[PDB]
This record gives sequence, C-alpha cells and structure tokens, in this order.
Amino acid sequence: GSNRSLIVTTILEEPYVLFKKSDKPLYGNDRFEGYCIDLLRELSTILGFTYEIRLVEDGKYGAQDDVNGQWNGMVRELIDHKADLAVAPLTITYVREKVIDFSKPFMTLGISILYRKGTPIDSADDLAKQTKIEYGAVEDGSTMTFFKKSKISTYDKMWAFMSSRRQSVLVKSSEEGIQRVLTSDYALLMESTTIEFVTQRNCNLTQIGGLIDSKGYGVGTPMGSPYRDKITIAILQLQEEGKLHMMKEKWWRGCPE
Ligand SMILES: C[C@H](C[C@H](N)C(=O)[O-])C(=O)O
Repeated sequence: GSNRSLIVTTILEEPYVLFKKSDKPLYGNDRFEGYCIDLLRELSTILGFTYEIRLVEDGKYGAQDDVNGQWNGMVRELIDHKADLAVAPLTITYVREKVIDFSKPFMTLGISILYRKGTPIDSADDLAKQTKIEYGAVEDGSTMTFFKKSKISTYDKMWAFMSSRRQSVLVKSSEEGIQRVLTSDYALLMESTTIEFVTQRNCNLTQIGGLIDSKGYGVGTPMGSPYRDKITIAILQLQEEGKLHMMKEKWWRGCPE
C-alpha cells in the first residue's frame, strides 16, 4: 500500500495553533491554523509526507512525575509512539532531550513576566520577596519545571511560593494565565515570544523585566526517529530563505511600546 500519514501531536496556544473560525464546519486538519500549522505544512512539502493533526489528549506540554519518573503531555505521546512528531511551541531542554529528540530550534525565547502596567514592579526579585501579588505558570510546562529545579536563590523562593499554592497559581493554559492577570492581582511567568504576541493585542498588559533564561522551540520526535535530522535541515532552509521570519511577522501582527 501507500505511505501512511504521520501523526502530529500539538497543543492549542495562540498564535502557534488555534481553531480557525469559519462560516461552514471544518473537519480534520482543516480545523487548525497558526504559526506551527504553517510550519508543519512547510515541513510536509519539504520532506514529502502526509499527516494527521491530533491535539495532545491530556492537554499538556510535558513534565516528569516526582515519584515514578513518568512523563505526560506531548513528550509522553512521543515516548510511547502515539505520535510521529510534535509540531508545537515545545521548549528544548536537557531533561526532555534524555527521553525524546528535538530538531534544531525554529524560534528562540526566554522566560519573562506578563503583568499589568502602572505598577513599580520591575523584576522577578520584586515578586519573590512578597506574597500580595500572586504569580505562577502553566502547569506541567517547561516554565514550571525551570522554577521547580532551579537552585538560583530567587527562583527557588518563587518555586516554594508556587508549590504551596499549586491549585491556585499554576494554570491549565496560557489563556487561563492571561485571564488571571486580567481578573486578580497576578503576574504570569510566560515565554517571551508569547508575551510579545499578547502585549501587542492587549494594551493593558506589559512585560516586566527582561528574559531570565535563553532557549529555543523545536520539533519533537521519538528518540531515534529518522525524521529529526531531516526536519533540522528543513528548518535551516526555511530560516535561510526568510520564510520563518515572514511566518513570525504574519502571526504576531495597538499597542504602544
Ligand atoms: C506554556 C509554556 C510551555 C513550554 N513552551 C513547554 O514546552 O513546556 C510554558 O511552560 O511557559
């Protein structure tokens, strides 16, 4: 028979992946749009594959359980060969590299702070030393894991805060985190890429301070997948010819800065 379609896991996160609005019902792959959907399209034509997009069943990016070491999210879907690729804003980190493979990065970012304007707050240190303004991150994503494992004094203190208040400050999605910033005294620890999108849509919101780390998003594959190196080559081509730059400008398109 013919070559089977690759199963591609991904996750809803604007402007990387969203449900396309339309007047008539959309089915299958047609339901989705965004930067990572355009990226997937390019990879499919460059490499020559067909695909089926499936949103990660548990709704998570992926983190490790303390007791049994098991992963969840898109990372686990790859480990168990439930997906061939993860094409998503999936952060490349060493602990993830121990269990899945990544392409070279298609976008760079660092953690920063999303908050409201008109406060004196200027850095993570300003949050860490107090408990009136709450703060948190998306549960079972790389930002949460960054704080959970960091030995940096400020970040360790911030994790102590988040851990004891997990149910109230760790959030199910970035969208929910943004809602917390709009509806309570709350600052979200969010990746800088995503903050740039959010603050250009909502002129009430701003980034606080700079980037506290530096890393990239990559396409994930199960360990040993032959697709990983081929996808790296494709990403480099897309980068060199200006396509990734154009794609970012398209999806990131107020507000004064
Ligand atoms: C939402 C985001 C997910 C993050 N890009 C990851 O790959 O786990 C975060 O943790 O801030």
